[PDB]
Amino acid sequence: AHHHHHHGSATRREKIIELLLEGDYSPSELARILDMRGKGSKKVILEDLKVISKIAKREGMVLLIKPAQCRKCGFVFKAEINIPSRCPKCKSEWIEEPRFKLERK
Repeated sequence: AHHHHHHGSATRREKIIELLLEGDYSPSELARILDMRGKGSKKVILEDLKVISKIAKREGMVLLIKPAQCRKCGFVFKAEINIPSRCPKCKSEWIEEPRFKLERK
């Protein structure tokens, strides 16, 4: 009545490029749709984006990243990959996370 399925490192990356073509999801949201286990979803998915960005430009596809911002002062920061723990200009730890999308041309 019940069937067991095996999860690998090569298919799990193929699944990231499968949901992100129909909609837009944040690094923590790309952890909710799967198994979380313990801690380590933000830095693991962001290093997975560095491996996808090199293959995605070779397949003739463009990835659009939305600019990260400070929600307390209104100050707008340039679109980034790896995340800062503190702001270089102000002092606020209230930064909004960038959005990753795949577009076919």
